[PDB]
Amino acid sequence: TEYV
Amino acid sequence: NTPREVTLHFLRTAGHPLTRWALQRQPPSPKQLEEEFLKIPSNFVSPEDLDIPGHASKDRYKDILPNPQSRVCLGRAQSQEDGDYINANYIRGYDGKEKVYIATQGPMPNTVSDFWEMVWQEEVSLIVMLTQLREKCVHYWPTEEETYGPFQIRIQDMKECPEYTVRQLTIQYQEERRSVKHILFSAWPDHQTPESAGPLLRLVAEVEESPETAAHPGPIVVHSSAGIGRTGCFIATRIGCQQLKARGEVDILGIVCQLRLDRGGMIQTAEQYQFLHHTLALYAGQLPE
Repeated sequence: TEYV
Repeated sequence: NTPREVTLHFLRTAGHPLTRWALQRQPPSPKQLEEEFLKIPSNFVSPEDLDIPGHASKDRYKDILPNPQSRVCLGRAQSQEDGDYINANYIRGYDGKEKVYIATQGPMPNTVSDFWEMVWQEEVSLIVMLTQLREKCVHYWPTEEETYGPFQIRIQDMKECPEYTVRQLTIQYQEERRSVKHILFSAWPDHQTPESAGPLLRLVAEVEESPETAAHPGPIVVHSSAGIGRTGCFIATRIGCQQLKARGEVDILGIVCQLRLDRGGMIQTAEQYQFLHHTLALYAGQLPE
């Protein structure tokens, strides 16, 4: 998913 | 120079060695440290850079991938799985010494057997877990006893310090039993820093005081949910303390550069970079004499  | 070669040249050659006096008494300013941090290339790999069919399902974050040249390859101890993929990288330590750490993401339910396989195969005797208690990431260790693929794990001892929990585990595979020490450090929110550096230095002393318990020295596993920010900060702290103790100076920029060559994105924030300086200045003031 998004961590940045 | 490709963009890629400019990146590699920077990470191999950047440096800002600081005497311990300069670190403690005359440090670069906050604006200088931020400017210096923002100059450092991430060295992230793109999904296109990785040709490992099926790896996506074993990544917590599709943008955070292990650099191919330093990735940990699983052997064939799992009769259920056919690949060698785990989101983890070998990390150089003090003076460039190979495989001192493995940085990895927090295991997902489907990579727990992979994680323990890595622990087994790499003869890991110490795991450092950095988290904010807040849970979602799955508990990959048992409350008393669990089996994960071919591995049986048993809690031998568990003690509470104010900063962390130390678990002494046994891992079994066939007729063979090994000891693994597990430390869970719990007040470190992702993308941020702890409130103070005291507990963190205690964690570091705890790591340093840990006996080797494997047939052969193995990497220390360090993880946090993505395995780059807090993971990177912990390892940089440890190396930085080692430089200060052995040499009375430290090159923090060079440490972060060396970490990025081993795994993209290590230390994710300028605030985390600044706190690294603070923690090392604290370590310097705690040194005997």
